[PDB]
Amino acid sequence: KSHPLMKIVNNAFIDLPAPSNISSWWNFGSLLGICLILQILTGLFLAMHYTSDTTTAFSSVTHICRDVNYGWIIRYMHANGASMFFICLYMHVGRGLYYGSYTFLETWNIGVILLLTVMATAFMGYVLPWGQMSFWGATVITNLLSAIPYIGTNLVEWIWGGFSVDKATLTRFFAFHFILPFIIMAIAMVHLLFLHETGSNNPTGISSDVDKIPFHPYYTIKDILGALLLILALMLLVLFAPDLLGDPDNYTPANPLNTPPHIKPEWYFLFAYAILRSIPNKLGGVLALAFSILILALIPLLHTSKQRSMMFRPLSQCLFWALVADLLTLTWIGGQPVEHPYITIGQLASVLYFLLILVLMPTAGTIENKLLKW
Amino acid sequence: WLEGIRKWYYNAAGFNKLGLMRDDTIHENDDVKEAIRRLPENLYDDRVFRIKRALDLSMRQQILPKEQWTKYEEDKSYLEPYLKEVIRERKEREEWAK
Amino acid sequence: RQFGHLTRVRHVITYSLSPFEQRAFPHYFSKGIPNVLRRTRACILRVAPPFVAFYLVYTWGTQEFEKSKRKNPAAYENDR
Amino acid sequence: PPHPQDLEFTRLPNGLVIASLENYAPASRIGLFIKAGSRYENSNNLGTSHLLRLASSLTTKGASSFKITRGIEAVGGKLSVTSTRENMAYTVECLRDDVDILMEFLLNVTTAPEFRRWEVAALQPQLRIDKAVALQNPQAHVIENLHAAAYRNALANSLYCPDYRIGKVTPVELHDYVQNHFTSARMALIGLGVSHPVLKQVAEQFLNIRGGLGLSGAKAKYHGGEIREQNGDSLVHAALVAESAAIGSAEANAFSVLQHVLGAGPHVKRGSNATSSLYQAVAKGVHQPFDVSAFNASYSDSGLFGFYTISQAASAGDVIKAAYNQVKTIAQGNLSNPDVQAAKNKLKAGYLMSVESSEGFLDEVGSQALAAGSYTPPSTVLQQIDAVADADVINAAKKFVSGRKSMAASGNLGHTPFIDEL
Amino acid sequence: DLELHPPSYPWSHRGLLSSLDHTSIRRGFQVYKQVCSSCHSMDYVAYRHLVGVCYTEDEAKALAEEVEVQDGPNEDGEMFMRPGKLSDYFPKPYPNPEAARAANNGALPPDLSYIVRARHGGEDYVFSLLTGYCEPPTGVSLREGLYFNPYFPGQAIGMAPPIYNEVLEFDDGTPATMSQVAKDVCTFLRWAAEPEHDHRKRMGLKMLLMMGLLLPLVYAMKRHKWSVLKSRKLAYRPPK
Amino acid sequence: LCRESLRGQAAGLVASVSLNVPASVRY
Amino acid sequence: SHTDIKVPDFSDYRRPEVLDSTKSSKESSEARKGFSYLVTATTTVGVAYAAKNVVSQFVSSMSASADVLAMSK
Amino acid sequence: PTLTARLYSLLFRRTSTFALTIVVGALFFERAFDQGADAIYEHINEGKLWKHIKHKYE
Amino acid sequence: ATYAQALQSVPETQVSQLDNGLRVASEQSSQPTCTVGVWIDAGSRYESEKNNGAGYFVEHLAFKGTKNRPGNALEKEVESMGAHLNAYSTREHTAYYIKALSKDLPKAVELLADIVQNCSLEDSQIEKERDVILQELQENDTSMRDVVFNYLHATAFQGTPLAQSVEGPSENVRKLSRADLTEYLSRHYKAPRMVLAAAGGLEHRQLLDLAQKHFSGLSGTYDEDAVPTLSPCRFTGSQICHREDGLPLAHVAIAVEGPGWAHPDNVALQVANAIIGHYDCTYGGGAHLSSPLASIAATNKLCQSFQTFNICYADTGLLGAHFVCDHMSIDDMMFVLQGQWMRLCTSATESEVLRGKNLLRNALVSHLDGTTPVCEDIGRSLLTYGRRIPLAEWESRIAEVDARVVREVCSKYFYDQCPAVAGFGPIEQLPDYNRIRSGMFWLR
Amino acid sequence: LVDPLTTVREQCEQLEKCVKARERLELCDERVSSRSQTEEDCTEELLDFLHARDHCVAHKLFNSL
Ligand code: HEM
Ligand code: HEM
Ligand SMILES: Cc1nc(CO)c(-c2ccc(Oc3cccc(OC(F)(F)F)c3)cc2)c(O)c1Cl
Repeated sequence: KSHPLMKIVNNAFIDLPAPSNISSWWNFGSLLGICLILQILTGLFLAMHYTSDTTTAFSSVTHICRDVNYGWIIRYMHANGASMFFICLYMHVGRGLYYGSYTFLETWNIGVILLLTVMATAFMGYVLPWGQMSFWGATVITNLLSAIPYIGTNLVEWIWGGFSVDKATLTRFFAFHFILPFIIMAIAMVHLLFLHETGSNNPTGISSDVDKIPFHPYYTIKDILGALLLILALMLLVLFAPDLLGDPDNYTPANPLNTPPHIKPEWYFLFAYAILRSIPNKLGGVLALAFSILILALIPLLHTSKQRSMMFRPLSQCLFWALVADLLTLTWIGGQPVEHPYITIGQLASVLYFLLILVLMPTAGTIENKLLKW
Repeated sequence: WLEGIRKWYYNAAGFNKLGLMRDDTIHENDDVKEAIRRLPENLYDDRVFRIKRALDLSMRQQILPKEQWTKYEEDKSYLEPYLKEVIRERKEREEWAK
Repeated sequence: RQFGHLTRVRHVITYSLSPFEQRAFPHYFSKGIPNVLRRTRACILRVAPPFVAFYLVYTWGTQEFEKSKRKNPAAYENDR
Repeated sequence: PPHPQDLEFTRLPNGLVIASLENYAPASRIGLFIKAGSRYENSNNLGTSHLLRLASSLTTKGASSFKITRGIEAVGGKLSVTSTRENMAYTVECLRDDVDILMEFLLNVTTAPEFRRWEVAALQPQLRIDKAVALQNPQAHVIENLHAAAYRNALANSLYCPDYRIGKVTPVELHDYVQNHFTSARMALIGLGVSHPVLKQVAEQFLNIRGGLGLSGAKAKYHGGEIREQNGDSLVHAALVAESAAIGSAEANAFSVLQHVLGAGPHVKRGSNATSSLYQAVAKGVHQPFDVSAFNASYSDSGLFGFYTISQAASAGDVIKAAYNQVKTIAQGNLSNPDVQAAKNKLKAGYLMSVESSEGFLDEVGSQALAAGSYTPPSTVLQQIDAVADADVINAAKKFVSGRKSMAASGNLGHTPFIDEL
Repeated sequence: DLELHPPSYPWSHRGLLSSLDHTSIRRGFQVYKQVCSSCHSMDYVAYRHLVGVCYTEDEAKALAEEVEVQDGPNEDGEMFMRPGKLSDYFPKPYPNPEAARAANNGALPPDLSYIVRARHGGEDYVFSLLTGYCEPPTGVSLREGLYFNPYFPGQAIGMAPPIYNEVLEFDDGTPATMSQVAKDVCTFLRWAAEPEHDHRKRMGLKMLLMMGLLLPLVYAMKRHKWSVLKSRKLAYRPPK
Repeated sequence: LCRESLRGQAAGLVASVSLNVPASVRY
Repeated sequence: SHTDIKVPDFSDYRRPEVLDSTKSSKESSEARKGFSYLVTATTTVGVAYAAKNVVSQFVSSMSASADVLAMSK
Repeated sequence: PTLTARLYSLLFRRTSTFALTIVVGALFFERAFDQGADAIYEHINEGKLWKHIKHKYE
Repeated sequence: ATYAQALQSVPETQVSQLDNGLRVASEQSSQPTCTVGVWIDAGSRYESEKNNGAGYFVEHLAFKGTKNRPGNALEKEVESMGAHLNAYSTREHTAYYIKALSKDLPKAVELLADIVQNCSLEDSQIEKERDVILQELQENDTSMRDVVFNYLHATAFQGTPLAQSVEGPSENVRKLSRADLTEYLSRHYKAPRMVLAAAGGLEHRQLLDLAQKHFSGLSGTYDEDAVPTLSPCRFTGSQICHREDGLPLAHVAIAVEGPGWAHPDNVALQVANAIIGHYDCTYGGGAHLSSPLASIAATNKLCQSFQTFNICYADTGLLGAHFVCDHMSIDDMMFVLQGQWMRLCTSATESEVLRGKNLLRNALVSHLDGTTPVCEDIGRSLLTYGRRIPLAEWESRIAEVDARVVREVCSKYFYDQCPAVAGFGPIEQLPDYNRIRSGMFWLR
Repeated sequence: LVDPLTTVREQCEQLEKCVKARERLELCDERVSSRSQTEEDCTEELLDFLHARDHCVAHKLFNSL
């Protein structure tokens, strides 16, 4: 007839009541999107020429860069896009943590999920080119599962499809890496679906139903401008510093007989790599590394301040930035070889991480109420 | 003394700069929602506007002139007497179902 | 939930002006930069310490990593 | 100025009146007045008038509900329906070049309405609206009550449908009502800005429907008594009247003069009603916002006369009494010739003015064409006003103060008196 | 376990908009073809790739027909040699890593296609290695076939110092010094590792000018739209 | 609806519904 | 009263050309609109250029590579 | 009228013309920008490019 | 005897002038009663910030007796002779008029002159009317139409005189003293800035001699730079949103800048306003209504009432519409309404124009029925147009208006114009101004 | 023919830190070269020198080319 009825499904895109006062920190979800779609579109066009076979896997990427028309652009846009996505992710999560948005429990948890999936995808993505870091990254990272008692050791080989990270793996890793983005895109819609039950939080942490504005034209134009900047940021990397966030070892084809000197996972993982390397025990390291990401699920149970947002919460406010700085620290420490003093600073940073979230920040919130006669 | 520290922290939290009273920033929740419903036309309609102006301020990223700031001495605890009841009724309702 | 069913608001007047009837960037630097500087002022004591702290520990830990990689003490040491 | 024309007049074989002023206006106004008001509703088919009033422009024989609505508006005409307790007045307006189409559309609505069950049923809840729209005016209640307190049979009927009847009105009852009451012996065709020949030609050919009164009205058996609706408004409305005289009798005139002696209504904007007897008699002893005026109803069958009080909460007791004493001491005969001669002027002018604009004129020509037989030029009425002696006035006042009592009150009625407390 | 990091030699293509020197690429190629094509594979480059960078099609084809490359199989199912053509990838020094190791002192000369990107510091490194060769200081002895280069990690490189003064002579007849060679072969290896370099940076500029144009324009529309909200005034008017 | 100006105020009832003109309670 | 309610003064944020509370706006509107719709038009031109450029790139991605063309001869 | 005012009523008033304007203007723009920034780059990197050292080998 | 010819037999209104300036104006019919009044260019546009609310105060006191007839004599003399006396103030006009019997004309004309000239302004009466008006403003405060209209004026003409209410800020009413009122009166009630209009049974020259009799005695000229000049009032695209949820229905008024009493377009604009029309829930038409907006509104119950308007002033006006509706129908009503504006602007159908033309044709003629109408016309015609205008002329002006013209004319004042919007009540649904503004151009 | 480098090196290792490092290259050299069976080397100090030198070297070597 017209296809007229479900365009009026954009009541949650056009005439959606938005808070008047959400800062640029709310701009990030849009951008995470832009990242997802960009990643998918580029990824498709890479998958047009890439080959998952160990014998041709490197050779393909190179053909993409060198001989495929504009291939290099697509390849780098994908590779830095990957980083942009992760920055956007950490910003996006931070936002939630600072403004308490984690009270939107489902939305939040769906997020916690999304994050893990994106991590998962991006991990596999990095193996695909079959470079030194691609291989040993997978061998080092995956192997950790064989810390799980009894079954882990088999589990790992079931993952690998053999006795080492091999062609058997590389081919399936491509298959998953191709699919996951979509599962992520589906989850995303759930993630949204649960948010617009409640509408967005705002910096104050005070219910904004008294003062709503239509998403269009206000938050559309804001988000176009927001995207524009992410585009600038990406294109700067792609066109000026295409290897900035990249490791050089991965420009030498994988070799299972010769391990690189300083094995590290790509930047957005480092902070957890550090936390894993803090603990001496194999499994301890693994479970610590797990908790390090899973504690996002615990966060909502740890809120104690009678105020929703940190805006009016001095103590918390510091401890938060302390957390960010500690994550930066751990990120730097994870980049360095495990030698003095990095191992101690590693220790203290790691213990600080969990001390902040589990012990300190909840107390800060309590005291903060005591101080306001709550 | 504590009453100095409380006085500092009140001013440090700094919702006052937006012309807000403490009970305007309380985390919305069943008890709170109920208390609020119980509020009288005036006490409600005031809260309405304090928040309505505070949000608008927050959107412009500016604050009120030092004079119109909420004063510690004059900060009404308007929502407290209502809420404490709402709570106690629910505590009673649990106690009974025990 | 949408316009009409959001909440109950009583006795408030909102005056506004057409985007074509007003300036896009009013008192931009005139009123901006001071507000910016007050804003920076407000939060900096809360934001910066953690990062300064990072800056000390970073350079300390790096120069320190550099000491330990250099030569040990040398007044006749690998013998005597 | 132009040269005034003879308001023509014919009375066809079957008692159907036709009148036409050819005043050569650009505007043409045509009314068809029918004796089909509330008074002819029985104790069963109540509201059927009120619905019938809203029911104009529902699909007719020759023109569909659409055709009717779009057709008139295509030339910018107007179809109005004007109901008295006694007379329904289907009155059309347009430019003198479209007269025949507005005429046509009018005759379909009156002589050939179909009243299709699905239209009639879908129009019903309009009654609900149009009623509550009219009952905004606290007067409407008081007046609707007043008649139902005063009379019993015919004029006791409300102009608006009773609540219980809203929705219950059947398409057969409209067929019946129309067939029984839209008859040659109860109809007057009035034309303003149209020649007599065509108004004849149209009425002879297309209005000649069986002219024997299908029902007849009752004789309005006066009861008298009080209705009081306690409803807590800021003010209190209360009307108190008595059995007056019918229209067409020189005794009505007496009440018409007696009215303007007591209270007419505002003549000067913002004024303190200085000349108004009632207002001035209640402009004493009560230091309040208040209002009072002389109510004077006059039908062909009967008539009501008294006063209407819009007083304070607790001032009701005072206003209604004080206004009454003032009428009493007129029945006792405290009435100087200047007071009669002012009132005669107020009525004499007040009349001449009310027929000034074509809208009233037509209603008066129709009114006379139905209630009496012929048109009676202003001069004769103005003369009849002068024919009223100073006796007839004080005798009308006497007939009030002595006559049987009717009262209708609504508001907060805690300090409002009853007929026996008066 | 101690390491010397390269200095910041300022290349003609160093800066954010600065392109490669195609002359120096042209020279640098000859340095590969003469000095290293005998131990260092450059598997990902073919003669055609040179056309329109540092050589004409004719020059490039002439550079191809210079070399015998294998082909086949023919009618009899036998592989046979033929002269190279534009579409041939640079000839390899060995058949395999094992032959490569065994023909050196168990040290395999790494492929040079991506070497500039495969090592920290890049050309600044490669130059510094190539030219930085020196004497082992009192205390350091070495294995035979190992040479001391302070820029290499571990300082014991398996590579015979590959360039000295006048190791070849250039077509344009530039001073065939050592350091003038290293520079040119680095400027080439850079291109080899990143053929897009020049175009990438040209796009960069266009992106810059474009963002420069748009990013205010859009912000302006944002503020044009938001004005209505940023200017507004609220008025509380409760009665009694 | 607002209240004050009452000086011989109520009309002296005619009900009048119509097509165009909004329904009036004259008198 | 509702007539005590007087509109606040926007002469702080107003466009110069409509500052005179005794001069008709109808002149300046012509230019005022044009000016702002210009920003949009240009933004759109730049955007169009931009898009045009990355589209055709991604498209070109799919035509025969210099690799395939090498043999085309 | 000023350039903005005339531009409005001539090109921005009718949404048909507005788009056409954007089209024409984008067409004219593209070449101008391309050609310009190209020449700016080619100057910035003067002498270094194959188009600058081409003539020497023909 | 056609409508074309019917316009011919209309008495051509007669107009004379006095040496002292006062214009005399009259339309003669054989009407036994007649209307006669004084019309004056004075009011809340001529008022200023400090003296706002005075024209109203004078209009109040004017009937509380003069010097020649003290107390309530002026009232009694008019009450007792049968005739009616009325008055009104607006933002641009002031009128004091009497409906009388023809024979009373000479007695009538005299009283008006007394009311205008020899007004008492009793110092005890001022304190009596002060209490009146103060309560008169409380009434308006619960009459949403008035409130929203005053708002519309306020935010449409913000910072100018026109933005001012005729009643004035409650402050002023409580602090206006005789000095202000008398000065206003003397400075504004000038004989060249006045008209004496009459219609019905009377011969022109009878009035003129009565004006020479009683009005020659009025202030007949003016001093040099005291009788003021009118500043054009700047129309500002803006919004005023009184959000009061407690109220049962939402009122909204939206309008673009009109042309002014001056402009010839005011015909084609009226013809256009007629096409979109007007409606309320008691109309018989319902779905079958000719105005798409009306029929939509009716079938869907979008509103319980809406009316288009062209309020006119000297060099500017308000051209738009008002609706009253349920707290959930505002957006839709707005959308249908703007939709109609745009559809008119871009594609007015030919016949639907002819529908307007006739509606207006009817409007003006059936408007000028009585004396009270025609006197009021003649009184104002001279105060605005400078003449009175023939129905046969208005007819000529209308008969020229066709689709192309309606389009050009609507497109002139609507298409891509910033409107002024006043909203009062449960208006949480009322669209954002950025959105409403987008309802004025192409289509989404 | 002689190398632009082999000049700019001589010209560079003039500067105070070069000679200062080279000095301790001999000062640590006594340390090691004079003793019997010790396993130290002056690599570190050679690199200490070479760095200080080549920083300079790089600063201008390229002007010759
Ligand atoms: C979901 C978000 C995505 C992320 C975070 C992501 C991440 C990555 C990363 C980090 C790489 C390595 C890039 C490199 O070093 O060159 C990569 C490679 C690749 N990705 Fe993705 N990817 C995403 C989506 C997709 C999608 C949807 C597809 C296919 C439809 C895809 C196909 C590929 C292919 C073929 C490669 C190999 C080419 C190469 O080496 O660059 N990716 N991905
Ligand atoms: C695929 C990655 C992600 C996408 C595409 C995504 C998308 C979105 C979008 C579009 C919004 C609304 C705009 C905004 O308010 O920022 C949103 C809100 C939110 N997301 Fe995400 N999200 C992602 C990851 C996450 C993660 C990792 C978390 C937490 C673990 C999370 C938690 C939230 C929360 C709490 C909100 C609402 C907070 C608020 O309204 O202020 N999301 N998400
Ligand atoms: C508060 C707030 N809310 C929402 C949605 O409720 C959005 C928002 C706006 C536009 C959006 O459009 C998109 C575009 C691409 C992907 C997308 O997602 C996905 F992946 F499809 F689920 C959403 C998605 C979300 C926003 O930008 C802000 Cl600031």
